[PDB]
Amino acid sequence: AQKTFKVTADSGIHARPATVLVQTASKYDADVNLEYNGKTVNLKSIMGVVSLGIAKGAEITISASGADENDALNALEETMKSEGLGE
Repeated sequence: AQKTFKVTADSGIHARPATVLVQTASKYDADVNLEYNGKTVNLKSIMGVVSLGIAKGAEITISASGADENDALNALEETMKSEGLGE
């Protein structure tokens, strides 16, 4: 269970988008983590994503590993298409 998302947001993946994601994966008990700059941070880490400082024109690798790992990856996906944080 995992999917590569494209980062094309203007602000990037800072705290604002890190709070929208931590809320989605939060409902899922699966351990979904994002990948950026060779650093895998837990999707439930708003302060940990700030250290990455993602911006527009970048790539990220997500991977759900737990019980409903498949339900979590598609959950954050529809959230990225609702506002337009990545595809």
